[PDB]
Amino acid sequence: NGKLFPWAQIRLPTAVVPLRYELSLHPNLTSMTFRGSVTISVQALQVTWNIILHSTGHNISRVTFMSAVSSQEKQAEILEYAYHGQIAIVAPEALLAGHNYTLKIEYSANISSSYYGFYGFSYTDESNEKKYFAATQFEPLAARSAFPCFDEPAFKATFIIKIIRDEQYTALSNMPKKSSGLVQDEFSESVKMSTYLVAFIVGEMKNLSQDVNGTLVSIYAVPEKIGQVHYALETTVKLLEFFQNYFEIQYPLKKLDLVAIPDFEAGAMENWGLLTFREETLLYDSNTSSMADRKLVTKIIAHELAHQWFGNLVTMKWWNDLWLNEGFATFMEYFSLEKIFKELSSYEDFLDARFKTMKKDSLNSSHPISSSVQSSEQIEEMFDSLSYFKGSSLLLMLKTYLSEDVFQHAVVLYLHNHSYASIQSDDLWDSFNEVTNQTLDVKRMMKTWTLQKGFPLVTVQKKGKELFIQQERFFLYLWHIPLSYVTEGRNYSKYQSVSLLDKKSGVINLTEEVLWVKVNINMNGYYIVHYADDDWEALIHQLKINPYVLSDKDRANLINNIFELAGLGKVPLKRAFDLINYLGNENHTAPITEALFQTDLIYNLLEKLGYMDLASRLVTRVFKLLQNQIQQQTWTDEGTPSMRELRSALLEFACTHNLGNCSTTAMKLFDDWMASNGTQSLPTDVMTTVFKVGAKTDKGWSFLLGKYISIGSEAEKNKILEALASSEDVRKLYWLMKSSLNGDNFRTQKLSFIIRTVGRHFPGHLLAWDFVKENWNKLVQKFPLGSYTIQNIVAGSTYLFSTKTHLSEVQAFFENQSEATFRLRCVQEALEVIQLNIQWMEKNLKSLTWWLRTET
Ligand SMILES: *[C@@H]1O[C@H](CO)[C@@H](O[C@@H]2O[C@H](CO)[C@@H](O[C@@H]3O[C@H](CO)[C@@H](O)[C@H](O)[C@@H]3O)[C@H](O)[C@H]2NC(C)=O)[C@H](O)[C@H]1NC(C)=O
Ligand SMILES: N[C@H]1CCSSC[C@@H](C(=O)NCc2ccccc2CC(=O)O)NC(=O)C[C@H](Cc2ccc(O)cc2)NC1=O
Ligand SMILES: *[C@@H]1O[C@H](CO)[C@@H](O[C@@H]2O[C@H](CO)[C@@H](O)[C@H](O)[C@H]2NC(C)=O)[C@H](O)[C@H]1NC(C)=O
Ligand SMILES: *[C@@H]1O[C@H](CO)[C@@H](O[C@@H]2O[C@H](CO)[C@@H](O)[C@H](O)[C@H]2NC(C)=O)[C@H](O)[C@H]1NC(C)=O
Ligand SMILES: *[C@@H]1O[C@H](CO)[C@@H](O[C@@H]2O[C@H](CO)[C@@H](O)[C@H](O)[C@H]2NC(C)=O)[C@H](O)[C@H]1NC(C)=O
Ligand SMILES: *[C@@H]1O[C@H](CO)[C@@H](O)[C@H](O)[C@H]1NC(C)=O
Ligand SMILES: *[C@@H]1O[C@H](CO)[C@@H](O)[C@H](O)[C@H]1NC(C)=O
Ligand SMILES: *[C@@H]1O[C@H](CO)[C@@H](O)[C@H](O)[C@H]1NC(C)=O
Ligand SMILES: *[C@@H]1O[C@H](CO)[C@@H](O)[C@H](O)[C@H]1NC(C)=O
Ligand SMILES: *[C@@H]1O[C@H](CO)[C@@H](O)[C@H](O)[C@H]1NC(C)=O
Ligand SMILES: [Zn+2]
Repeated sequence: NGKLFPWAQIRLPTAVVPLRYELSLHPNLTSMTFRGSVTISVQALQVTWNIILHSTGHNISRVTFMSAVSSQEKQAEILEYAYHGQIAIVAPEALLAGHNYTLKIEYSANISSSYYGFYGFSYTDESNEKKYFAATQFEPLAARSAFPCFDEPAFKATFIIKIIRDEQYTALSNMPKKSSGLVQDEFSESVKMSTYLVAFIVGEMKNLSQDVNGTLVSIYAVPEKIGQVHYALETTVKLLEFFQNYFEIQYPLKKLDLVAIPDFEAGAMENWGLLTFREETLLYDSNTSSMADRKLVTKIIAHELAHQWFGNLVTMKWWNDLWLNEGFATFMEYFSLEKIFKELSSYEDFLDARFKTMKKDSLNSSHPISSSVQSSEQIEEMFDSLSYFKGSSLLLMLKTYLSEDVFQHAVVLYLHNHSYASIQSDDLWDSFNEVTNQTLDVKRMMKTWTLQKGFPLVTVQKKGKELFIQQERFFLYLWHIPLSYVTEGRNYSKYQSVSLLDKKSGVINLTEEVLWVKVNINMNGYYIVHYADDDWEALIHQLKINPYVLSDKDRANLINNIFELAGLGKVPLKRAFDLINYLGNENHTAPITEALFQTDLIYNLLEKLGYMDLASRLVTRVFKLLQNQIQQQTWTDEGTPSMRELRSALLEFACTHNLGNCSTTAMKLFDDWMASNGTQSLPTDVMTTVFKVGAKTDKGWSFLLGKYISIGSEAEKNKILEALASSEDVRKLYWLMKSSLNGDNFRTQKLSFIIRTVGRHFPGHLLAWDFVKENWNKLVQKFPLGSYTIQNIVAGSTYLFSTKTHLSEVQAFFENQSEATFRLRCVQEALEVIQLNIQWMEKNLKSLTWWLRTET
């Protein structure tokens, strides 16, 4: 390596611009190796002497420079940096502005063992013959490893993939196949699309498909589970007809292929014409799948289809605006559901996810949804709750403040104007303003939301017939808030209005002296509202009297807010618990769960700290509130989906802390199920709750383990797995984490699941953090530093620590690792989580024992 590399920055130079890529690769699954050839059509709009590409883990043999008048090809010199995963091609004779050239590079590499890029694995059949499968995960920066390219989403280009298969496999990609000793299939040329959407799969599969008003929707799967693809096609065809009507642009490809991958870490991918999925996520069987399992497969297919337009067709210029794709997809995912799939009551998950996202956003570790991103690790952490749900709340807020129809016009204009192009944060805002040329100037209103941390705190004071509103930052520079308040008059009549706050303080005029208010119409706004004690007390009385004047979304938003507010010390803890006394008149799921999550969170914290006494006192008092609702629950899979998951939460809550007869009944059902060798029908809703009880027995634990290896229902196994990991035998728990990590018997994709479940409860609480801590570099090899997977793990096992001593060790451990690792958001956020737990223990623990006492 004589001369040094010609580029000294992370981001690619803009002189070179690709037009067309030819990727012809030949892979041997036996040795986990392949040979690939990349032909790139490149136009240089700048006078340059050097060409730079992203490339890693590659054996390069020969490169060609060939755009001379009659020259066939010329040999060239390749240079590699490798710190930035970049390679430089010193082309002879400088490229001229506007002149097209063609670069072909020859290389060899290995199939990776990590869950990233081009990877392969071996899975076992029903007939028990080992088979191999190859898949693609290029998003976000894994294309570099696969083939040498301009690995940046703004460098859109056309792609033609030529792939070779070993026997008579299924070779699939973005475009349909037309190729006729081993066979070589060449897929057709595709739309100008980014490099990270390139996808190709190689394995033994079968196909179930239907025509959808011109296009062929194919849902592929491994021969074993091809019967379980019936539900996916039903929804996929229904959704595509729905999405094509609300975005008048129709699907641009001849074939839409959704595939169920045996392993695969991410829930699903959006690769144009090749939706890659998790087998647990795409497959479904009514007999063995729960209501939540039916809801999970519906939303992911809804979420994946939205990307076809948001991200595939029109995508972000750079990841610092990644919320411009996932934020839109998540919004469009739950919006689509609410119109064509209202039965599912999918608003609940969106609410809960926003409640959980708002807590992470409120921390000082949070960043703006449009935030400067430079390092590779900085890019990897962009796939967090904010991008999915703070970008999704931002979109939701606009739809409610503005009209529903206007949103369609802003959406449709946005897609056509920027089709097959890179967009920015500001590009999206003009589109709203373009269709609405009034005094709105959206880009100024949304500049506050997209350029700063957190959300506002709306403090509401009512004196007489005036509503006093002030906006404050949330912690333990000014936004434009769309306030929406629901008032009840003295004749108890419904009346609702909306106002916009662009100032720190405000006063809203009321028509008549009211009984109470609600300051956020449902959730709908990305902010937290605090009320005056009397106004807070007014809400509690109404709730104690009749809770149905409010919504379930409106009543569970009150619970999340009061506890969040109670946690940080703004308002005394008792008043938060004082509100949750209306549970007797409560039959809806969203208020019940958010109360249960708030109580379940508190109990887990105390249990860790040795306060066994206080913890059970808490779940007792809550059990007595919900004793009526809990006791009338039937183990029968009966009721409209929201009712079905309403059952599981209560059955889980009673059984997890050994309350009532839940354990008594579940033991009997499990014995019935076990003494039937798994043949006997056991209801989908109560399966996980029964499995948890069955796993307490060593025989039950061992019997279940035999089923997990034995059965093929992925949805039923993840229910069983939750039972094994909820076991209290630390020796059993440790083994589960070691198995997935190495991948024997347990697939590595569950490692985050097992580590998170192990760390929740007292046995294995220390075990989970230590296994993450002591196996950390093996974990960084499997999932990149900054990845959701590794950020999920850190947060999954560190949220229940509440001690300054514990805070000192997590902080010290990451110091021991590296400066790149210690500056990570996951380390910084999860350490701050522990901090707040110290304070919550400080401010409310002492008093909590006061309301939690038996007074003579
Ligand atoms: C279709 O797409 C084009 C390109 O995205 C849109 O053009 C954009 O229009 C906005 C209007 O606000 C321009 O923003 C302006 O920027 C200057 C300074 O940079 C500022 O002085 C103005 O007050 C305003 O902020 C924006 O520049 C322009 N795009 C580009 C690339 O310049 C167009 O509005 C879209 N909609 C249609 C044509 O209906
Ligand atoms: N951006 C692309 C992919 C880039 S990788 S994102 C990180 C990774 C991930 O782990 N998700 C959570 C998850 C989901 C299923 C099983 C396990 C786990 C992790 C756990 O067990 O905790 N996959 C995704 O999130 C898929 C999500 C699309 C999506 C679908 C359904 C939704 O309801 C929301 C969102 N992502 C995209 O389209
Ligand atoms: C990859 O290499 C393996 C061997 O290392 C090939 O597998 C066998 O190859 C021999 C000769 O090519 C055949 O006679 C066998 O029947 C093959 N059987 C099995 C089960 O693999 C394999 O064909 C090669 N594949 C590619 C795509 O190159
Ligand atoms: C019962 O409540 C309703 C809620 O709409 C009252 O209707 C309006 O009340 C406000 C406040 O007094 C007035 O400003 C409006 O003009 C009322 N609407 C009319 C008059 O059409 C309603 O008036 C209440 N019933 C009464 C006062 O008898
Ligand atoms: C209970 O079910 C298991 C499978 O979960 C049975 O074990 C397999 O049975 C098949 C036939 O169904 C045999 O061909 C295999 O040899 C068995 N596998 C193993 C690992 O032993 C089992 O026979 C069923 N009943 C009992 C009482 O064991
Ligand atoms: C994988 O391939 C790369 C590129 O050819 C090569 O450097 C390396 O020796 C192979 N694998 C590992 C883990 O070393
Ligand atoms: C790369 O190719 C060269 C030349 O064919 C060879 O000597 C070397 O072993 C190859 N590297 C790998 C990792 O296969
Ligand atoms: C390269 O081909 C494109 C095809 O779109 C054409 O626009 C361009 O004129 C060609 N290059 C030059 C320097 O003209
Ligand atoms: C699988 O693909 C073929 C390709 O022609 C198609 O005709 C067939 O209908 C598909 N199989 C089904 C729907 O079972
Ligand atoms: C079983 O549930 C009922 C429902 O009220 C409860 O009263 C009873 O105490 C439970 N059985 C126990 C605790 O043994
Ligand atoms: Zn997504």
